[PDB]
Amino acid sequence: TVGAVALDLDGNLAAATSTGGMTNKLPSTVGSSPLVGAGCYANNASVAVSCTGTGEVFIRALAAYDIAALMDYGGLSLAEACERVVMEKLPALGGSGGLIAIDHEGNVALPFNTEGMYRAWGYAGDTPTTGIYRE
Amino acid sequence: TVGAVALDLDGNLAAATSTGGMTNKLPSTVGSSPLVGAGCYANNASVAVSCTGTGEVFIRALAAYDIAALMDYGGLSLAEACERVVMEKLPALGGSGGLIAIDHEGNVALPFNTEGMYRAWGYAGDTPTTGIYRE
Amino acid sequence: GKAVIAIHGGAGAISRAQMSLQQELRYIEALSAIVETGQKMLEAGESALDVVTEAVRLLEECPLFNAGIGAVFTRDETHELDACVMDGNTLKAGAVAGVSHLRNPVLAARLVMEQSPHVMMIGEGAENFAFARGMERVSPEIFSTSLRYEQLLAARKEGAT
Amino acid sequence: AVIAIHGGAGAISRAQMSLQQELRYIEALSAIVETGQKMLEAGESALDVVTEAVRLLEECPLFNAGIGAVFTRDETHELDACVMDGNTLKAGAVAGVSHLRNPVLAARLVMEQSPHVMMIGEGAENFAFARGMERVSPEIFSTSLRYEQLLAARK
Ligand SMILES: [Cl-]
Ligand SMILES: [Cl-]
Ligand code: NA
Ligand code: NA
Repeated sequence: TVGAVALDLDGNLAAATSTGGMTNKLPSTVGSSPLVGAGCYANNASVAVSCTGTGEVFIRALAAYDIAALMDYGGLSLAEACERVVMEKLPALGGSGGLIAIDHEGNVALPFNTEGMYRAWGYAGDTPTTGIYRE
Repeated sequence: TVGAVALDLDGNLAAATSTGGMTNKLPSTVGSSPLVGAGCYANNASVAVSCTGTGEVFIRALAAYDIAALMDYGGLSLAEACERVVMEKLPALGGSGGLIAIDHEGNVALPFNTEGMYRAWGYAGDTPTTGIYRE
Repeated sequence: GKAVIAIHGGAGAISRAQMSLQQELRYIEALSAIVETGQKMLEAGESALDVVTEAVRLLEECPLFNAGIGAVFTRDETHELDACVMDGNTLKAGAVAGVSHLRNPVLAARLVMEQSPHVMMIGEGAENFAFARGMERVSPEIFSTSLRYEQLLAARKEGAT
Repeated sequence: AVIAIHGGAGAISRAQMSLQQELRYIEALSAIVETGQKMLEAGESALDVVTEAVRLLEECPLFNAGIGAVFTRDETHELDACVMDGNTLKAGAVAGVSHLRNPVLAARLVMEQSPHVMMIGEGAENFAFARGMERVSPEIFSTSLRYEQLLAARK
């Protein structure tokens, strides 16, 4: 799985997620990647999310939308919402993985409960950050 | 589209949704019915929801899950949550249709913004209520 | 909290001007018979999950409603069926989309939920998974009704002969 | 204005990689976020930025999307993509496609040119081909690294 989220100079949020699924997966199975609210969600009023990891869990937990709902209705911050989904609710369903989230106020979060997540972020006109391992 | 939601004597919620889609649809197209959080959701903490209506909109609005999130996180009552999603947010997106929702306390709501919705409900050991038209 | 079921057979443009009482009563009869089956299962202590599965299988069977038998027609004059089931207890779910050869999609959805590590399968692969587990292959023709066919003709122009 | 990207999460071991192997990933990630930061800086849309960044991650054989897609239990490739526009709340998706080089581009097409959010399999492909997208063999996604991972997952 691969993913991009962005906030543009106009205040637009957008998200995209693409994958070839899981190594050795049963053909005609569908993980979170092509499912709005599971592996991809964007809303200018809330957040843009791309997800990666156990698809059945990301679907069952509606991970991408749940970030948006925890913030919009729960009054969690992005950081709080990403912690609660990735570190608590995915494992509780037997799930592992991570996501990338940007809210409408430009906050960025790249949580994962896995050994690594190939990841990168950067503000416009500024030096990008890259990561593979934890921290 | 057809649907069923239930609360059992053990306090368990469940939801199911089935459809043949829209007349003259392009083959290999998918609406809300098979999508967790769009046309089907159930959570013991919140609600069971089956949806029927404009597939494209039910997905974009995550209608089924949005009922659950408004209640779980927003502390809206089922009635409040169903009014908000079906009478406000779907129409704002050009979503016409309705859903059937039962919460963990045995409240039932069968909202629709359409002319009709073929519908029925009833408590165990009690006489069913049936409906087609508004009210 | 009182054990309870709700069902729907779809929402949209239903007009009283369109129907006689005897035509409306076919729908009311079908809806009462399905909720009644579900209320009795609940009353007996059957699970919410088994109850919504049986109710949606009954709605699929009933040619009045657009699921299983009495599914609308595609632009290609066949039927493409989709279903989801979710257990509020385990938060497990099963779904099939784009299936033409399974009599009861919500039953195939149950199979995916209960008998795979998956939530969703699509098209021929969904069907093959289902057939590998005892589910019977059917011709799409079984879903076809005069009412839904006439609605297809009403929604289009005919191609030149 | 800000972009993040991922190239997937899971069981990566430091013991399993040389620094030179890890540097190909860091180089690939920096080059794609850089492309996106510049697009944003230049006033490109969030939507065209996530579309281009995910099309680049698809092109890069290091990531499990497009070129370098993992193999199914049947030694085939089956690709899935979604795009969502937070401005309109419009969304588009393809699942189970084998003959489209850049699924996120087919997802975009469905979002813009379909009444539906989601299409599947050959129908999704045919929708894309009907609108100028070129047909490719699934063989183009196949890499030595992902094939060896299939045999190891089996073994
Ligand atoms: Cl690192
Ligand atoms: Cl009525
Ligand atoms: Na039926
Ligand atoms: Na790639």
